[PDB]
Amino acid sequence: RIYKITVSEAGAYATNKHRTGYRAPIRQSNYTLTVPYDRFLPEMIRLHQSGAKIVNVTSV
Amino acid sequence: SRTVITEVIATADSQGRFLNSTELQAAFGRFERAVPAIEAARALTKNQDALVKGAVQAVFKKFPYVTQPGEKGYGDSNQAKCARDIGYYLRFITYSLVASGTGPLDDYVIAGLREVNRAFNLNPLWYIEALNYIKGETGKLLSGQSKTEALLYIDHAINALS
Amino acid sequence: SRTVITEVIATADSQGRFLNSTELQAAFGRFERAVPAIEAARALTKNQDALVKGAVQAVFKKFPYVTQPGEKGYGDSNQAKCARDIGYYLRFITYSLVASGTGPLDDYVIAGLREVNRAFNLNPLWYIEALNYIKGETGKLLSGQSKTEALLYIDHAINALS
Amino acid sequence: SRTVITEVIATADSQGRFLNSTELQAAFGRFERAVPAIEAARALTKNQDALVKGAVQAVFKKFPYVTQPGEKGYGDSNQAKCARDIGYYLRFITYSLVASGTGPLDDYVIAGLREVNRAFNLNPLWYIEALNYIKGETGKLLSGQSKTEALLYIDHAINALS
Amino acid sequence: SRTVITEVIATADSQGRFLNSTELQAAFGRFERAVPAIEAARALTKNQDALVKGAVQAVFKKFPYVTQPGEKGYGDSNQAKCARDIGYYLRFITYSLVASGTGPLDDYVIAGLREVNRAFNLNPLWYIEALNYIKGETGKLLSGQSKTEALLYIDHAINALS
Amino acid sequence: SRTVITEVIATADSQGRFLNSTELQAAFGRFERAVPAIEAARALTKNQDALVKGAVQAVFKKFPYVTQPGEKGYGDSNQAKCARDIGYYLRFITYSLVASGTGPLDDYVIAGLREVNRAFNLNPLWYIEALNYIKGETGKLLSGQSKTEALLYIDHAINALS
Amino acid sequence: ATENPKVTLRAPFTSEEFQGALYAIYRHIFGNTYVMESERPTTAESQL
Amino acid sequence: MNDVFTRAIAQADLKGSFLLESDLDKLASFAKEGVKRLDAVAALTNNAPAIISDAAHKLFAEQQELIQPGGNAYPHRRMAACLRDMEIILRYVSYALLAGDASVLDDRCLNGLRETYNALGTPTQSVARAVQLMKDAAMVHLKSTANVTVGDCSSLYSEAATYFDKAAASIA
Amino acid sequence: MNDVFTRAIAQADLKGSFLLESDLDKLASFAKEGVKRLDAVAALTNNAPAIISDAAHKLFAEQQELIQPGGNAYPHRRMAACLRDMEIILRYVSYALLAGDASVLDDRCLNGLRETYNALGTPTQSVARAVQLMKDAAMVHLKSTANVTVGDCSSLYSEAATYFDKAAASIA
Amino acid sequence: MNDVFTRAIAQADLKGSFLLESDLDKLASFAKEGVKRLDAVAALTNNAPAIISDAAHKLFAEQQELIQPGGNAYPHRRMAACLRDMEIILRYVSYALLAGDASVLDDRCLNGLRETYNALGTPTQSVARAVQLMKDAAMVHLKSTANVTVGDCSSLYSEAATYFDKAAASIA
Amino acid sequence: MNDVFTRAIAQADLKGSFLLESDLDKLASFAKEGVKRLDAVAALTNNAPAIISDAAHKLFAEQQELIQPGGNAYPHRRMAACLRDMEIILRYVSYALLAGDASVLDDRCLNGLRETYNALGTPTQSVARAVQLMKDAAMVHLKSTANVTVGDCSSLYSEAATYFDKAAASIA
Ligand SMILES: CCC1=C(C)/C(=C/C2=NC(=C\c3[nH]c(/C=C4\NC(=O)[C@H](C)[C@H]4CC)c(C)c3CCC(=O)O)/C(CCC(=O)O)=C2C)NC1=O
Ligand SMILES: CCC1=C(C)/C(=C/C2=NC(=C\c3[nH]c(/C=C4\NC(=O)[C@H](C)[C@H]4CC)c(C)c3CCC(=O)O)/C(CCC(=O)O)=C2C)NC1=O
Ligand SMILES: CCC1=C(C)/C(=C/C2=NC(=C\c3[nH]c(/C=C4\NC(=O)[C@H](C)[C@H]4CC)c(C)c3CCC(=O)O)/C(CCC(=O)O)=C2C)NC1=O
Ligand SMILES: CCC1=C(C)/C(=C/C2=NC(=C\c3[nH]c(/C=C4\NC(=O)[C@H](C)[C@H]4CC)c(C)c3CCC(=O)O)/C(CCC(=O)O)=C2C)NC1=O
Ligand SMILES: CCC1=C(C)/C(=C/C2=NC(=C\c3[nH]c(/C=C4\NC(=O)[C@H](C)[C@H]4CC)c(C)c3CCC(=O)O)/C(CCC(=O)O)=C2C)NC1=O
Ligand SMILES: CCC1=C(C)/C(=C/C2=NC(=C\c3[nH]c(/C=C4\NC(=O)[C@H](C)[C@H]4CC)c(C)c3CCC(=O)O)/C(CCC(=O)O)=C2C)NC1=O
Ligand SMILES: CCC1=C(C)/C(=C/C2=NC(=C\c3[nH]c(/C=C4\NC(=O)[C@H](C)[C@H]4CC)c(C)c3CCC(=O)O)/C(CCC(=O)O)=C2C)NC1=O
Ligand SMILES: CCC1=C(C)/C(=C/C2=NC(=C\c3[nH]c(/C=C4\NC(=O)[C@H](C)[C@H]4CC)c(C)c3CCC(=O)O)/C(CCC(=O)O)=C2C)NC1=O
Ligand SMILES: CCC1=C(C)/C(=C/C2=NC(=C\c3[nH]c(/C=C4\NC(=O)[C@H](C)[C@H]4CC)c(C)c3CCC(=O)O)/C(CCC(=O)O)=C2C)NC1=O
Ligand SMILES: CCC1=C(C)/C(=C/C2=NC(=C\c3[nH]c(/C=C4\NC(=O)[C@H](C)[C@H]4CC)c(C)c3CCC(=O)O)/C(CCC(=O)O)=C2C)NC1=O
Repeated sequence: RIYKITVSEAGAYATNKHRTGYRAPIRQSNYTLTVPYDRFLPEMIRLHQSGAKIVNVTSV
Repeated sequence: SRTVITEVIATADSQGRFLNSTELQAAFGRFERAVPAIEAARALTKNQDALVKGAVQAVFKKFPYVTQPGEKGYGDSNQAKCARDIGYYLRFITYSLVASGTGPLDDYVIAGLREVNRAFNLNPLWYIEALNYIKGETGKLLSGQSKTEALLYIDHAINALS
Repeated sequence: SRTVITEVIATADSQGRFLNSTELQAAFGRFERAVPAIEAARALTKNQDALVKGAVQAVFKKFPYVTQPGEKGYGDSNQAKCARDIGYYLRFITYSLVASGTGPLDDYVIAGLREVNRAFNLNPLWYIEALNYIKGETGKLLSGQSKTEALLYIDHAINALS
Repeated sequence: SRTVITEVIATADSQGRFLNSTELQAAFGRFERAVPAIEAARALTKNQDALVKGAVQAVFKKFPYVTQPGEKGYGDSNQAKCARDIGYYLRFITYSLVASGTGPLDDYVIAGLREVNRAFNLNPLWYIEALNYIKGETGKLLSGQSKTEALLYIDHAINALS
Repeated sequence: SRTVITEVIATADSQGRFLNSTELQAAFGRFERAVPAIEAARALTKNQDALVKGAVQAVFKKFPYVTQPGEKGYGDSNQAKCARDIGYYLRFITYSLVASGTGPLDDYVIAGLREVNRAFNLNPLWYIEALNYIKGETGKLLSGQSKTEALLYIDHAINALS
Repeated sequence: SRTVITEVIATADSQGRFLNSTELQAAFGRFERAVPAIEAARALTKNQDALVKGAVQAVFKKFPYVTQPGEKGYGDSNQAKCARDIGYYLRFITYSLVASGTGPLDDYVIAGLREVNRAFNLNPLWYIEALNYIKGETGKLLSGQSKTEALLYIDHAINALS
Repeated sequence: ATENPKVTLRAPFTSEEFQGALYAIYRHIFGNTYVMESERPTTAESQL
Repeated sequence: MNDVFTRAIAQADLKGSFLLESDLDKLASFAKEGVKRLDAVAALTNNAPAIISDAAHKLFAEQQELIQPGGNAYPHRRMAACLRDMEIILRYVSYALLAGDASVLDDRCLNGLRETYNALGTPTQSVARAVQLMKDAAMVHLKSTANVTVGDCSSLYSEAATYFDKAAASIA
Repeated sequence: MNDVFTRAIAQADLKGSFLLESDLDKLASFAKEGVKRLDAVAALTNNAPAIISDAAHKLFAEQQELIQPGGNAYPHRRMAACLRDMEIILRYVSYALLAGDASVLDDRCLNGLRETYNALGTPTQSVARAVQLMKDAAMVHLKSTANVTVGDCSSLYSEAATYFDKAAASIA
Repeated sequence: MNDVFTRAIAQADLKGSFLLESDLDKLASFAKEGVKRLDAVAALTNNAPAIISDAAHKLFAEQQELIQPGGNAYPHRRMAACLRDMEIILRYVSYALLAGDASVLDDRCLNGLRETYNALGTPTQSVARAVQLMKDAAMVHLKSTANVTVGDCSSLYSEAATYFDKAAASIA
Repeated sequence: MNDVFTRAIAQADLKGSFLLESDLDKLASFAKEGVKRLDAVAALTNNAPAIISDAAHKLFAEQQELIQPGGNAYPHRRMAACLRDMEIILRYVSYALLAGDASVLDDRCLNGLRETYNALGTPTQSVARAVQLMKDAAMVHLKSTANVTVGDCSSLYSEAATYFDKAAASIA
């Protein structure tokens, strides 16, 4: 099954970008990621390590 | 903020395992040396006003031209902002001492420092001289390993400015 | 460098296509604006000595605190290096005018600018003042489109400094 | 769409920088070339009907078998479709002339062209010959630089088809 | 090429595993279908010259204009190239029948078909007509499952050409 | 759930193409090999009770120590769990037989096997001996190709355990 | 290293950015090897 | 994704029991009819350009508004996207036909196609009409008695019609 | 993106007929004042750091709650983000000035900037005031007749103020 | 990747000629013995853990120096790598046996394996000995008469020995 | 990748000198004839399919061994790659004619091309022949006096010939 994750980039991520920098272009904070079930755990834990805060995870 | 306990947790989480003896050793090492860092923090927090004023005067002495009409030193609000800036630097030094990590300094001064200084045309050498005075004073305000803690943090800030 | 012809060709290549109308019109604009640009380069090259010595003197006037012993500007070697640096900036500005793109300025001055200045503790405001003087003198040496071209490249360098 | 100005702005935004000498020179080339291009668009808009009629008849002379019953060009509906398609091409050529960019032709004709013609079995050589006829009467209709602009846009269309 | 045994081994290899029951069942179906497939390949190899000549004649009947002077089918060299091409398609259909897959067709005809046909202005509809004739005639020959095996590959070629 | 048909569909979908000769022959082989696998499924479903009880007894014979107290085999609850587990294995092997694919086993037993056996301390040699028992029984309950199907799926399950 | 720009494609984009981005993607990911038209993934770029 | 055999296994596992003889003999009968299914799938595949061309020809006969300026199939780009979508839906219908269940069609072709078309401005009614015309052409090509042995496959015809109608109903 | 020429072409294509003489005349006038437009864009570009610094100084003197600890721009990183946001807004405004179309500013930035500022906790009226101060600072440089030939550019000032106030109202 | 069929086809295409009748009869043979080939491949697949275990026991009984400290199979990391390499080589041998051509082994498994092993420090002679031991173990299972109809499989035994020998010679 | 201006600039930089008067004069001459250069680039770009078609036809008429089974352009794949190569070399020659410096060819078009051709087994002699044929076909369109003002464009013809020759010499 596919799971759509609406992640809001917040101050926890902004601090990390302020320290490490922007090796990639700056982007809006709110975007949605679509994952399979196999990938849902790694992608979600990765978003946590990046400091991003998920808003809603919807199944499809 | 990159406290050593925080870095322990982050590394263990990144490698996805529990806390093995390796980072327990580091957490212990922090927990023992918390005492010198905390006493250095208390000593700094007591003598804060004298340190701020002496840093300001050292800045004006090393850079006499700044205070003259037409540039940054002139204007009483500018000396007020100078005192406030050395106060901020000292405050985050105390934070980094009490937290046993450069985290407070990193995320409250160093992060975004160069762009701010460039945009407001503030010379980092002013603050380097102020922190040099603070280091000279804390060389005698503290003794023992607390002095080493304070000097490491003050010089981390100094190297950040340069 | 990032001149009009080269960026045209590079973007055409990165998309695997020939040169279309857009690119050819950009190149035509470049070949037309060559005339004012080459004229500005001639004017500045003929007058490089007066321009550079005046810029050095303007810097020493707006920064009196530099010439005295104990800091950067004191000594024949340091002032010679001042004149050499401003000669570099003016050379690369004339190169930009000849090439009709900031490519020479970017590659030779702007890339690595802040790190080099920080390493050698060279205040960008010095070179901003020198370039402001050169801008003022080109206001008098040049007229029409030549002045606009020269000022455009000088302002590009100044914005890169600040 | 792909204009000179849009290429300017996208190249500037992609590198996160302002518009500068090379980009303003490209825009100046666009503004200089606007006069022949707007003139050619005007002259082509006047004579759209004669151009389209001639192009359709040109195709019919060049590919006589197409008009044969059981083929594509047989029937008034198919010939009306032919005239509509040649009118489409001519209109997008005029748009491209006005915009000083092949963005209109690209977006509205070229993108998807091969697959659509493959699906409907539309021989590109028909449209190539029709555009050849239009190119022929552009020489008579237009002279100067408007002539060259119109011819280069028509050649862009023909290169896309071929 | 991509024949049944090869997709079998390829999937096992990419997944880093031995061949399981599914893989061997696909292989077993392949080894059954080898009998009518090689029978069809034998029949097509035997009757190649008549099939090629008939397909060329069918092309010239469907598109008579091709043989007019100045057209792609004018002359003896052009029509010899026609015969060579139809022989090519027949050869690769027999290869695909033998190998039980579209690997030979995919690798020696379809890969690069559109670009080549566009560069030399070869109409795919000619090859559609030739392959339609080969289909009609292999209907007369090749009773049974051999017919279905042949038509599968003829249709793969035709679907590629469209 | 990977089967012959599922791999057929997955490949053609990943490539973005219609199902063609190759995977149609693969599906044909699967359909032909369905009937012996189907009636082997009949056979194992019919005799499920005797096979489960015999496999349990074979395990408790090859590992007598598990029976005595302080081990995993002591208790009626543990015994019922043994019978339940062997029944699960048999049910999923019949599912693989009817599905003509290893997908049911991979999805319902093999995935997560080692982790939970380590977590619940379930020695894989117990189930390996049970599956070897069932292998001995299907050696006699089935004849012909169905014997081979049952043996392949059982020993695939064994290899997954070993 | 220096001359070719970094190709970035956000979700809102126009036609030329999309076409150039796909050219760069295919010229990088697939080696520098030619990818014939029968190999181009159409559903994948529709999803993109 | 899922199959008819895997559908039956899913029901068996949720029930928690073995496969019953009724479902199992149904699966055996499906296995025998699998050859008719192979002919149906090959009939769909060998004629995909013809089905698509006929469907699009009559679709743009009925609805001029799509191909006039301002239509949703107007520029070559949108027309190409249209024909690509026709190709995609037919391909997934053939997959569903071969599998025996309409699982793959929904799970891959039709998860979010409706709101995609809504956001893009594509009239879902015309898409469903195109899928219906595709069903008509595909049924024409499935009935062919030439080049295949004669028999009854009305089960296949019904199942394929249901797949086409399910895709069209998911569109709009 | 979209330009004024591109906008006119789009409108003509929606009705599917050639650009009218009035449209061609307006676009010819636009190309005639293109030189003045280039000067205005160069004026915005060549003094962009000065514009940012003046706007920031006036804003922070106006609103000290951002400077003081606990404010939305207190630490160095939040100050740097403040300056970077002002800079990027100015850059997009100059893009709109050069193109003559507000699409380059409206498309990528202003649509999601609302949600971004709401999520981060920034005071939106503060950012709108920052953009207004940027406009006020930039008008002086746009007016500066030194080094350019004396002429009238009231249309350019009106359009630039339009872009500035539009971005400020969007973020507001 | 090539099998016997694609190899014959490539050879014929090199001279631009159809497949001769001799080649067709050879391929029809290969297809007819395809079922015996499938049983050989299944024997290799299903008995793989036993093959590798027996090979490992023999090899590390002959060659103690591998499993001593300082040997190339000493820690669990290196011993796991040893067993992994053995299973991978056996896997590719079975792939080649099903294919009837040895090209998959040469292209994938043995492409630069000798240089890899020389680089890592592995005794390629010991790897070749392990492959020979795996061949000896595999022939036992290949010759298993149980669970299969009796028949002649001498050619398949020779072919499997040929692929094992190819692997052993290429490695060392 | 340089143009003539950047090449002059690089030499002047190495000397540490401003550009001499004569250098500026040669550069003003180059830019003053830039219109003819743009016309020649347009002639190369606009007729590129014709150039490649004619070169290809002549090359495969001369060298039939390329298109015989076993030749280097035999199947469709190799022929398509060959035509792409001609397309690419013509593209880069047009880039060099626009810039006026042949640095783009050796930096990009001919960077590792000879090694590529050697490793693939491509006959470099036939590639150089193809480039010469393209040069001949291109000269026809460069001298085409229709639609352009009559003038002396011999420097452009010689420069383009040298670019084609530099290619065909770097491959060969
Ligand atoms: C918590 C982290 C933090 C720091 C460190 C900080 C420093 C700081 N001081 C400032 C003002 C200033 N700061 C100075 C400092 C000078 N005064 C002179 O007496 C000395 C030579 C010299 C000090 C050694 C001056 C002259 C100004 C006014 C000019 C300006 O920057 O706008 C500004 C510009 C905006 C403002 O007024 O706040 C910053 C960012 N702000 C922060 O939020
Ligand atoms: C905006 C850009 C655009 C173009 C250019 C365009 C061309 C175009 N012409 C078409 C039909 C057609 N067009 C022709 C034209 C032929 N008639 C013969 O007399 C001539 C030899 C020849 C023209 C030179 C014909 C015969 C058809 C019918 C094809 C069919 O029924 O399948 C179609 C198929 C859909 C339809 O119109 O019903 C397209 C897409 N469509 C576009 O959206
Ligand atoms: C920087 C610009 C650039 C160039 C120049 C370039 C050349 C180039 N040509 C190639 C292949 C080729 N090139 C040719 C062309 C030759 N064979 C014919 O006989 C002709 C005589 C002759 C051409 C006139 C052929 C046939 C191949 C395919 C080789 C093969 O498939 O074995 C390849 C290998 C790509 C692949 O097959 O995946 C490259 C990289 N690539 C680039 O990115
Ligand atoms: C996962 C499988 C998959 C599906 C199902 C798929 C369909 C699909 N069609 C699309 C667009 C489209 N689809 C159509 C076709 C419709 N409009 C016409 O009027 C017809 C009536 C009708 C077709 C019969 C058109 C014209 C567009 C372009 C919309 C636009 O860009 O404005 C899009 C949006 C992206 C794009 O513009 O290409 C998707 C995702 N893509 C996939 O990867
Ligand atoms: C390689 C892919 C492949 C194909 C193409 C294939 C066709 C195929 N069709 C068959 C029979 C059949 N095929 C059909 C289906 C047809 N009957 C018509 O009325 C319908 C229009 C149509 C359904 C779409 C029927 C009804 C049979 C008879 C079943 C029997 O033989 O008992 C058979 C078995 C008997 C034989 O033909 O020798 C095969 C192998 N099998 C394959 O593995
Ligand atoms: C498309 C172009 C684009 C824009 C416009 C954009 C705005 C933007 N501003 C941000 C944060 C911010 N933005 C501001 C600026 C505002 N806050 C107030 O203090 C000021 C008065 C005012 C400036 C005028 C500040 C202070 C932050 C830091 C918030 C935080 O770190 O918690 C962020 C979060 C990322 C980060 O902090 O690293 C984004 C994405 N991003 C983009 O990609
Ligand atoms: C290298 C990049 C580049 C720049 C910078 C450029 C600017 C430029 N400004 C010009 C004059 C001008 N510039 C302006 C604009 C000014 N007039 C008022 O003082 C305003 C305050 C101010 C606008 C902000 C005007 C009105 C003209 C005269 C145009 C006319 O009415 O004919 C001209 C025409 C000079 C002539 O041929 O006589 C150019 C080409 N062109 C370029 O290719
Ligand atoms: C699911 C995967 C799958 C398998 C495993 C499979 C095996 C398979 N083995 C077969 C017979 C056979 N198998 C063998 C091989 C044996 N001869 C010697 O005893 C050797 C020890 C041994 C080789 C390992 C032989 C000789 C036959 C009889 C075929 C003949 O005599 O022509 C047959 C033909 C029908 C039969 O006689 O039962 C099949 C289908 N088919 C499949 O679809
Ligand atoms: C192995 C796969 C393969 C194929 C299929 C293939 C086809 C092929 N045919 C060609 C020439 C040709 N082929 C034809 C075929 C036409 N003759 C007419 O009588 C008919 C209407 C029609 C055939 C039905 C023609 C006219 C040419 C000459 C085209 C030209 O000279 O430009 C060419 C161009 C190079 C040459 O051979 O001279 C190719 C690539 N080449 C391959 O390597
Ligand atoms: C949109 C891109 C663009 C192009 C392509 C372009 C071409 C262009 N060709 C021109 C005339 C010319 N074009 C040529 C070149 C031709 N003479 C023939 O004999 C040769 C076959 C051939 C090359 C030697 C010459 C010699 C002139 C006149 C001399 C000159 O303008 O300096 C001119 C000058 C107008 C004039 O003074 O009459 C331009 C600007 N301009 C553009 O903005």
